[PDB]
Amino acid sequence: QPLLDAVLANIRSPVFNHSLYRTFVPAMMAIHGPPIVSPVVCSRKRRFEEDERQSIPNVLQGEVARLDPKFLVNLDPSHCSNNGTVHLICKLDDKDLPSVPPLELSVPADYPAQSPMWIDRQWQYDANPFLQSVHRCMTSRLLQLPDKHSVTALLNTWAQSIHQACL
Amino acid sequence: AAPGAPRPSNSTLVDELESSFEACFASLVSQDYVNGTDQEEIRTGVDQCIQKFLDIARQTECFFLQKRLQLSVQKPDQVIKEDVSELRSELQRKDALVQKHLTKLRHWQQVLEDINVQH
Amino acid sequence: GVNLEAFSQAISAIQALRSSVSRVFDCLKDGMRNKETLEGREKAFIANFQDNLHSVNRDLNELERLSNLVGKPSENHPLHNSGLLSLDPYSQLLQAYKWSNKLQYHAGLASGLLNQQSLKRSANQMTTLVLPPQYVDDVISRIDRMFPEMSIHLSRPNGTSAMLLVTLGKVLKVIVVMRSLFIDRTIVKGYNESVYTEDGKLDIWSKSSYQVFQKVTDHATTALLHYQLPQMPDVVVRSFMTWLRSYIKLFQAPCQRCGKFLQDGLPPTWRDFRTLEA
Amino acid sequence: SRIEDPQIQAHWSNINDVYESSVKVLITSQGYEQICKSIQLQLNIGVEQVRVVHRDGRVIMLSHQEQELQDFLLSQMSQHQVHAVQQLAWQVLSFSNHVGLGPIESIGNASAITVASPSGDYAISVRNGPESGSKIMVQFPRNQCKDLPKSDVLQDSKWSHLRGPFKEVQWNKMEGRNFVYKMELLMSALS
Amino acid sequence: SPVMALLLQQFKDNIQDLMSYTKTGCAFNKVLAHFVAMCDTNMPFVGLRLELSNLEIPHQGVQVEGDGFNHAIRLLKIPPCKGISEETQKALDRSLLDCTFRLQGRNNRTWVAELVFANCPLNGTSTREQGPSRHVYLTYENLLSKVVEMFLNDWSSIARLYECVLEFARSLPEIPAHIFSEVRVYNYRKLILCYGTTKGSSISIQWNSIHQKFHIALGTVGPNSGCSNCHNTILHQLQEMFNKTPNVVQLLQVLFDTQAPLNAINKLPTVPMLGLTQRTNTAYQCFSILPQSSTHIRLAFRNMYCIDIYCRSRGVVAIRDGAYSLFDNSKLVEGFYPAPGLKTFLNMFVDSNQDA
Amino acid sequence: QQQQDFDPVQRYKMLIPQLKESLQTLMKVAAQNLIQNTNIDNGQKSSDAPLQRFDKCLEEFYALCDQLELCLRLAHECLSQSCDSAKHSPTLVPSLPYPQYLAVIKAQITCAKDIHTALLDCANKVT
Amino acid sequence: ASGPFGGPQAQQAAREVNTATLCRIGQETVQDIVYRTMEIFQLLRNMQLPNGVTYHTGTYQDRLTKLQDHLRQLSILFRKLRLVYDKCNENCGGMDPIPVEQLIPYVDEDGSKERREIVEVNKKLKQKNQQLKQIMDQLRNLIWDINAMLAMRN
Repeated sequence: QPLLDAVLANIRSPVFNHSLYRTFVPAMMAIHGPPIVSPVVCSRKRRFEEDERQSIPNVLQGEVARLDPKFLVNLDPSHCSNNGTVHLICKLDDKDLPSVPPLELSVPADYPAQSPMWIDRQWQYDANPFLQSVHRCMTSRLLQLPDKHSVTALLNTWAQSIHQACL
Repeated sequence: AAPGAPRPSNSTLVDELESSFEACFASLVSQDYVNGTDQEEIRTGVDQCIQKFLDIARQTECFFLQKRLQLSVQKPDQVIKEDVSELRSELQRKDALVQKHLTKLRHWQQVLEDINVQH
Repeated sequence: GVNLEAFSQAISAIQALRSSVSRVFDCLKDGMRNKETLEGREKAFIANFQDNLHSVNRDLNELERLSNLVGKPSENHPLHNSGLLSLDPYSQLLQAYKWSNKLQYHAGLASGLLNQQSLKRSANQMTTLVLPPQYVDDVISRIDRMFPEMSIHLSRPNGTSAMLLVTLGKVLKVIVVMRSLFIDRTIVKGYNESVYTEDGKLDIWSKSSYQVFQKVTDHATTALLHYQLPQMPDVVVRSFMTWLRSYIKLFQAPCQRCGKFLQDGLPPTWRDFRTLEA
Repeated sequence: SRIEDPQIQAHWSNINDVYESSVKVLITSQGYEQICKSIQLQLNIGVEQVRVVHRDGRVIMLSHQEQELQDFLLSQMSQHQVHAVQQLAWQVLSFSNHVGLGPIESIGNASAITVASPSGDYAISVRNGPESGSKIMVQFPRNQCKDLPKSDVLQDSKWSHLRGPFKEVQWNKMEGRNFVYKMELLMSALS
Repeated sequence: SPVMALLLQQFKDNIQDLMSYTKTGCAFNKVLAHFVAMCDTNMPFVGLRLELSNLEIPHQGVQVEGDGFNHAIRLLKIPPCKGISEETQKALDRSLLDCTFRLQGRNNRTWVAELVFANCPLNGTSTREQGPSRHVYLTYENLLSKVVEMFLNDWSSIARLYECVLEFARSLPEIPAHIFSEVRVYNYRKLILCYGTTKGSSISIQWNSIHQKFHIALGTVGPNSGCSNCHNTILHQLQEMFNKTPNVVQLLQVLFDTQAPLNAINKLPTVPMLGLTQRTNTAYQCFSILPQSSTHIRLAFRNMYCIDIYCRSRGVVAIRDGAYSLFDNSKLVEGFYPAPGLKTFLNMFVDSNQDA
Repeated sequence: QQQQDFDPVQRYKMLIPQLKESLQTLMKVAAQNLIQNTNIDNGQKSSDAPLQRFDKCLEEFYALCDQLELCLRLAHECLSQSCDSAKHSPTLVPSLPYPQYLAVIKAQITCAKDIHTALLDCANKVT
Repeated sequence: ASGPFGGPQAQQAAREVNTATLCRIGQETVQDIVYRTMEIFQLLRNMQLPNGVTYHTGTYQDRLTKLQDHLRQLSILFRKLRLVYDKCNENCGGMDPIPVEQLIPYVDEDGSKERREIVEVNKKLKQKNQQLKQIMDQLRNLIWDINAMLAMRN
């Protein structure tokens, strides 16, 4: 309701905003006269050092390192060493038959990435009928994945398909 | 200090219990005037002191259990003798309870042996 | 009444009434450091101004206040002052008056935090948990009857064990036949279906109802088997009575509609709601 | 049914009617009293079978010599005791579900119970059931002997925080007098 | 609303029989329960996905190590907070460590979240000192399975507290002398008490989503402290002071400065009325402590002649009349009678003898 | 000496409009001084109106706020004292004689002192 | 040395042997100390006003005195807390480090790589339980004794 002060106070929009001092700080100094507002040691230091220098944003490695020991992740020759830094080679070690590792090449951390591309698809998959059926179930389940997430969904679905291979 | 890695402290796990127990009664035990106005303020302190008290209590518990485990895996004969004595005491207590129940039943039958008045 | 404590909050209210205006002028103590995004900073000023409306709310706070005044002004407190100079060296007592309160208040927290117990063991450290005297039963009965509008009766025609019946606003009386100290093996019925005053010839059992209170009876049995604290049987029976009191209405029906089943009740969490869901 | 396994206490009524009566029976885990989380009450029936209520009015009907639900109650009581001792000494959450994941196909008349408790920088897990792996226990630290450092040695600031390897505990030949001594292995956190 | 979407018997129907033969070892009932069991723990989690399908990273269906026997739902790249994020976000990400969700309660309706962080600067001792952040627990229990709101609220809270902690990194000249005392280790709320030759003046710091401001509560820990020894009488006001700036060092300094004066002023009885009124049948107290500012207090006596003594210096204080108001003899304050006798000489008699 | 019937309720109620109008006046004079200085720095000889120096008005606003605050604190002290006296003291205000009341008060004070001494001895034995 | 300095023990002797009994007694002592803390808090909780309506100075005057005893009790417990604490650190005989970290593999099943008195006591206890259950059975069956006969019982 008492808005008469509002617009007249808002009048002082332009650059020459210094007179406010002479309007308030004396009266303020009457009631509030504190010399001790921030007497403790204080200094501004913007930055010291900032860079990953080892990989993509930490979140991906930090999450994948939390996976089971059943998976064994490593890196191929570094063709995307700095920016991409994602082409994973995994070895399923469990109570199941082993197989060929996948590709798993991802995109920036937004993760619209169906990472595996099966560089060794044709000849490694034409070997035996069993592993061919494994690949068929793999791609069939991958198609079912709505907005798959390379971080966990890929390896989990691959393990599930490998465990489905026993019919 | 907080950010420092080294922990410069010692002499705990014994005096710590008495210290914690005595200290957080300060709200009560104090030779000082008590301002007759306070509410929802003394709570957080006693919550904290029960917290730390149960914490150091759990610490002592774990220490005692670890010592017991070490001595057991070191000197199993002691634990064997302890279990033997415990079983002996349990058997003695069972026999005592049995004798008490027997005496009770004996008394009960003896008092009403002639419950019937006459014929 | 106890509405005086509300004034305490009002205290804090007027405290803001000061701070607010300070927060105003402090906001006017300096201008735009570097907006670089928008001019809402000035609006920020008005934002603080908005909090001044709170002050008006304080005036509104008095509408709910001022319920009624109590007779005998000064509440017998300064009667000691009416004494001669001999009585004035006595304020100490008044201090203790608060102190004792703090004591209770302290326990009010302490006992509360005592809820998280640490008794790793409760035996092999000693007895006769069953109450010997056949007088503590009458004590518990009187303690329960001290509660208002809830009548309790007992006859115990079976023997040493305890037998009692309780009635409420409805005819949903509850018959509890338990041991010397703690409540167990009870049953409930409704509308003279038990009639445990002179049922047939005496306070009969009859183990029956028309498939409505059976669930309530089972839940009460569960509550009895669950609230069996190791000690303090009076606390146990008081908790049981408080639990029983929660059915005096049977009106509300949250987290569902009033059509799920015959009825709805399972309040071990001090609040009843739709049954068959927990 | 249980010798080294959790025993069972018996307490019958002191006043029994003409036909009906009831019996109070609690688990009563050995050497402890703060584990009273399963005290089931049943009432006998003449023509029909006994009705029973553990905690939530779970009445079921049955026959003369078919009461194997008792074993399920024992498994649930074991889980609840793990929960209680975790509350004693670092108290993990209440994710002790009565089912989950179908570990070993859970044979034994619907027997299913599994809980877990990470105290400090460790992680414990337990599972029980009717002879379907009754004694199931797993415990594993963070900094282990064998692992996959290949993809992780590249990242600096070695992370002794996460917990990757299962490393089952094999709760056999351990000094457990009544299986309620898991607190001893729990005690192996920091001293 | 009965949907008409596909059902397909998405589970092992009907090869589930062969799942029974997949075991290592009188009734086959063992299978049936499984179904009515698995739903009881499966269907909730996917629902949570639909709620987490709106913020970021709905990575659902993960299973922690298998032997854990619990459907795992981790979090990945927690979204930024609407608060100070310009530079604090980098610290938050550099500190973001493993984190996940698990069911809780009676497994029906309760959620629990577990978090850890990187090296915590505020991490002192007496809390099982460990390099990495030990544990951060969050519990929630809704009614119609909206937990994401309270989750993000707590996240913003701990974020602001972490910003405060990171700003705390410095070296004060003489205050840290009063061994170190920061044993109230940050779990998700930072407390401090390092006064009175020991632990004392326990402060409180947290964010309640009820409003934007913080919470501050004086403590009463310390054996050699007073009956209350707290700072409640001014605490409220002091709280808005910290609302001015998150510089905890300012709170520390101002508290260390005002401790002794308010400790002295609280010694006198204020609450009791000291018997009947000195003049008539009316009601009057004997002293009225007044928190009208951050450090200036004007104690009253019999609702009149209220001198104004306060502290602003490093080791000294100042007293002045409370009826002049920057006005020698122009007007009054429309209240208590002014200038009782002579207070200036009474003060200077025992104010400073050695000072010259 | 005030003689305000010692009743704080109607006093605070009748004093609220004073706070309201004083806030109104201070905002008004602040806006006046603002338009004055904003015509001073860049305008011309236009602001010729001697208003209040804004010091006395604001300070007396603080002072009336102070008086109402102390009155409310006195009211709270009075009600709290009435409450605890009712809660832990019987009603005998001329059915017990005043000497009996004084003796009861002294006995309770002695019991509280005994409790305090017991707790102090406990704390001592602990340390 | 560590001996019976007023500890509420059942049968323990507290001698140079049986350090297991010492550790268990210390654990029981600290547990009972926490329990006594909770108990005395519960007692001081309902510290009603001394100036009772009916009772002038009769009831509470006794109760508080009793509380003092309780205090004394916990007092001596603290003393006991020291007596055991030395003994725990005194019997440092055999494998002082004793790494529990290494012990955890030892309590595992595998890694893919004297008891005469005990058995005697076990057999004795088993026979005792057998005769105990035999004595039970009779009164166990005859326990009801009125259940079938409630038709005319009172």
